[PDB]
Amino acid sequence: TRITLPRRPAKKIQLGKSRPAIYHQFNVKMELSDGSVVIRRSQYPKGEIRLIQDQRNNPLWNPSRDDLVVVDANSGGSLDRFNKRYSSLFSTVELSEENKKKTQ
Amino acid sequence: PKIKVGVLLSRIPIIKSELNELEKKYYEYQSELEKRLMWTFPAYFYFKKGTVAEHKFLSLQKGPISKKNGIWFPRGIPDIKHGRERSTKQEVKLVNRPVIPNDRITEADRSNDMKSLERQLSRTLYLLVKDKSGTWKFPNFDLSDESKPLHVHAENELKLLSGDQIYTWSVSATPIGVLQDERNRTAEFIVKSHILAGKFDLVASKNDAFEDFAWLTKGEISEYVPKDYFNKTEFLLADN
Amino acid sequence: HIWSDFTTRPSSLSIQSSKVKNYLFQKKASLDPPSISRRSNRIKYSPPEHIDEIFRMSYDFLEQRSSKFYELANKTKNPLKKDALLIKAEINNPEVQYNFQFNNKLNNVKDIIDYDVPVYRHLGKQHWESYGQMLLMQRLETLAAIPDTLPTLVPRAEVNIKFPFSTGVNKWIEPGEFLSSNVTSMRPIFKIQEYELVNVEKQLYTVLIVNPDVPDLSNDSFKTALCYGLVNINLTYNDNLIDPRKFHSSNIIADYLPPVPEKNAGKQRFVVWVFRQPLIEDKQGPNMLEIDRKELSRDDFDIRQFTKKYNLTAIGAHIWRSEWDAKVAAVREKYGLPPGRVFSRVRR
Amino acid sequence: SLSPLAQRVVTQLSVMSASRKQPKLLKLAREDLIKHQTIEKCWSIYQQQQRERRNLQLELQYKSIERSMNLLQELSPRLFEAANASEKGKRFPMEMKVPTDFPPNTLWHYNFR
Amino acid sequence: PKSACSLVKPVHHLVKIDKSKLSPRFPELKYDKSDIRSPGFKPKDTHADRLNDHYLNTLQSDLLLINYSHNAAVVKGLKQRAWSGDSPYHLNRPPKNPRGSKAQLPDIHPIKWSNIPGLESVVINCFVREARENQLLAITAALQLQQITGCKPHPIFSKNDVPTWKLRKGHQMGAKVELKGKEMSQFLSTLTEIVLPRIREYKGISNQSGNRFGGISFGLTAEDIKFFPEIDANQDSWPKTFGMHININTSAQLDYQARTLLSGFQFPFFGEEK
RNA sequence: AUUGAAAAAAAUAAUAUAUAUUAUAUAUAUUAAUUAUAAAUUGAAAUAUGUUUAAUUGAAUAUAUUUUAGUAAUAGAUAAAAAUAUGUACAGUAAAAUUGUAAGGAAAACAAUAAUAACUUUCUC
Repeated sequence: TRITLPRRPAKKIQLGKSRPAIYHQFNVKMELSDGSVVIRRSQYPKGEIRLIQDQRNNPLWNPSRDDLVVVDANSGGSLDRFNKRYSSLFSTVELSEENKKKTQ
Repeated sequence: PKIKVGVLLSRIPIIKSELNELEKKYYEYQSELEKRLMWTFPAYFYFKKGTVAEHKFLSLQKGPISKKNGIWFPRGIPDIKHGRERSTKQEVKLVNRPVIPNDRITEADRSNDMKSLERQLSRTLYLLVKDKSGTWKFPNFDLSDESKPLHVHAENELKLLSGDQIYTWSVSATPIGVLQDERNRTAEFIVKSHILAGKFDLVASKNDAFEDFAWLTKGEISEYVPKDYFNKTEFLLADN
Repeated sequence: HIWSDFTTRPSSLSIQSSKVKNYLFQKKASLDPPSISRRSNRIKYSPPEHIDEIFRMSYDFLEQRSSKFYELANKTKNPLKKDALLIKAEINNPEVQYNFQFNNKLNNVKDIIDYDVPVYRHLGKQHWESYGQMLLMQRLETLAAIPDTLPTLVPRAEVNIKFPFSTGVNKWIEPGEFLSSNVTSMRPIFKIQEYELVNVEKQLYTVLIVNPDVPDLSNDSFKTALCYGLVNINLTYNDNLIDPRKFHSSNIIADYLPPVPEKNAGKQRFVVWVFRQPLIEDKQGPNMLEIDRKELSRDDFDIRQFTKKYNLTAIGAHIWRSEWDAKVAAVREKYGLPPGRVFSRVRR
Repeated sequence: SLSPLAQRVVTQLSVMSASRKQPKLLKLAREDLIKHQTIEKCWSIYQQQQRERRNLQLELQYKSIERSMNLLQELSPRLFEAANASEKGKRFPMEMKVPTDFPPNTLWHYNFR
Repeated sequence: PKSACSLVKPVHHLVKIDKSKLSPRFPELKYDKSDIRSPGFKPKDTHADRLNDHYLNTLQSDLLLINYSHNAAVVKGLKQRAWSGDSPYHLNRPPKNPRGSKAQLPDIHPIKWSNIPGLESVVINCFVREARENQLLAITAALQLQQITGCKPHPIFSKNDVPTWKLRKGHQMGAKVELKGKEMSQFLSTLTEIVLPRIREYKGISNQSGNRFGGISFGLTAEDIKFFPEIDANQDSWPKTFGMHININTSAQLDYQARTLLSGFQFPFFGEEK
């Protein structure tokens, strides 16, 4: 009951014709969070990428960084909808109003 | 013999090392050889049929010449499989603002500023400091207490010399070498440290030691350090 | 440019063809390859890209290194060290490679491959060590030629044989090959190619051919018979084809007798052995030695005692085999020998 | 005929495979063959020379360490024990990072913590 | 066959022999793999490697200074123990097994210039257990390893038989790839640069992990592989993704040397050491 | 041989032709191919013939012809999971146990686990 595609007669790679596998790759530039760019040899066909979050903006990798901007995936939620739909009620002064319930 | 602690700071390179002329041309030769043996690009997988991006890529590319009966070809009958001639390399032409890499030559390079930590991004900078005289050398700090390890003594004394404006790492408590002098009966121990943030900024106004500093590399260490001092430390530096 | 000058370096360290040199040293991709002759094939051929610029710098890199080695070679005095330094200086010359890999190494011409130059001597040694020596020793081993005749062999000189007079067809004999009685009926020649630095104005060689398979019905065993023997043969790195030109009747200690096997006497192995005479110093000219023809059995011949008595060092060998055929009788009468004996087909 | 998953996987296997996806063998002229050999020979020598230079530097560095240790031990054993202490859990500061092809927008920082 | 008795005849010469070079068959295996004339030829030094350079520039001398122990000596490993000679039964007795182990352990040499902890290989193990039913999914593993690592993946087939797990012997389930040289360097760099700094609860590699004599291993979950550039670009064509095992082999004699070494390549550690 | 560049050759081996010998050798010429093999209204590419725009010529443009797409694993003389269990030639060494690794645990897959005296070559002080 296993899903297995039937195997065809394997072609004979006789001795001496064993060519290496050289997969098509592109000299692709990787743009980090900062202006740092590293050239990476990749198969996917497009030359530049931006990394929204990377080692640059990770506290674990930069313990000494006092200022560290943080950005996460933008699919929907706070940064997307909670902000534009609630663009009047403002502040962390306001966070001190709901600071504690003063309950044991 | 009094013990004297010296500290050599190193600024690790921020960018990849530059390549020699032989390295540049040899690599180019190999890359072209690899492109000659390069495989066909499987565009039929990444670019699905009917996708607008797929059809944009097709127009973005230039097709190969196909074999055709009754027409002579000087360079040979075309051999195309999966839409690519098999007798030569294949060229695949590829906010979303374009990636503009930053220049590898900074302002400090053109201005020839010596105090800055960006004068040579791809090299290793060493903090060389001048004495009362014109003799430039690594900072030598004298201790008498002996209640602290030598590498810690250099670290704490360095921070108070820079006004707590530096962040240095102590690689190891093992001194790198000895610079013994017989005239003053002084034994000098060098400790390897790495600068992480901040600058030196000498602020000691008591004139206890040092007047000028620099962030030279090995090539420039040679021209400013005296030959005798240089000879006993040539091996403790990084070429690149 | 040490490699460019020819004030003292031999001319052999160069490409004789001008067109080849011009392309190999071309400054721009404007000359078509010489090797590919048909213009149609010339058009089809496509050189790899960015191969000229890197080659020029690679040439310079080696050029400087060769110059340093030559300077070092100038200040030394030991001939063995001097030869090693020279080989080390020029082994990387593209011209030397082109001259060697691409032209005959056996029948080398003095213009391209000169075996007086240490570099071509070294390259020839390595080449012979790759295939020829490896094949020879396997033939001598699996055919039990070594222990039967000599305790061992440590090759130092390629040996090749031929029978140009018998039939008139040119073919270098592969070791251990099977030869008819007609082919080996007249005489062998030798090409004792040396590769080790040796004083070729003083050193002398001997050549013996032995057949340790002749039946000995007295002891129900075999006995070794000397086939052909030459002594006091001079040689030269580039002219070392031993033939009736290069030796006289004084050198022949045993005139050649054809391989003449008997019917059902089994295969017979003829092992060529090439030694070198002792080199005694404190004397001018070669050390001619008078062989003692008195004993020289040539019918029951003991090579081991022969070598020990005259202090010969073996440097190369060759082997061929022979069985009975119809031509043996004709060979016997041609050489005026008694008719061969006929044996049984079974061992009992 | 065949399930869509099999069609997709066959395509993925096709990207793996080498069938009708490789060019003709690289054929070089006799003289370009010698050209290539000398290129590689230089590169081999060049890499060996760089490696030997690094090894020789490390030879001297170790020589310097031990002479420093020997002198520190004879003069002031109090510091020597601290110097000879193990570094089993030593870790490089994570602020140090491998060089990047091109520099960042901010080359350096003058503030810490 | 008349007999089954292997006995090689001794030879009478010292020259090393190799029947491959003097057999006319296979004229193309005679050429070395690196040789241009071989059909197996593949360029090696296409471009410079930044990670390797970093190790040779900065971390090389640093590690020598770190690990150096003054006048340290070789610590012999647990070897086989010989039989003390006190009975006539020890003449042909095989030696005893090591003290606490059934396998011999290697010696630990002091760190010097010649031996400085450094990388040597990285192996990716991927065992899709779900392939027991759908074999077609094992192919997706090879593609995933191919796209990410960039090298040809060698497939992984079953070896044991556990009925409790519906495990059958002799079926393909995963792929593995051996990485060395520059390609391994790129993988290690892109792992710490991109994939690692994208897990919400990531703390680092456990200090308890690692073979006693060099070698450190960790594992990436199914969702972590989506962070690779070559899957993030084509999420449409990657409906199913699944984890793998990573093993970094190094020249470190002991583990703690390796951990210090790998830390130089931007690897964090969180647990407590042994 | 014609086809953009302005007398030749001196290796092994392959192919084509020829001929010397009771010798599977020699002479000349040149360095092919090396992952393929029928069957596609439909996808892609190409040349030729016209048109429209934009001499030539760029793009689009209709037709004719052809080529790519049948997308399928071994790329290593492969080496302890499965299939060819008798011949020959070449080559290699298993197994347990231990330490680790996302699901993974006692039991799935991967990695590591005895010593370099002497010799050859290369680089180097």
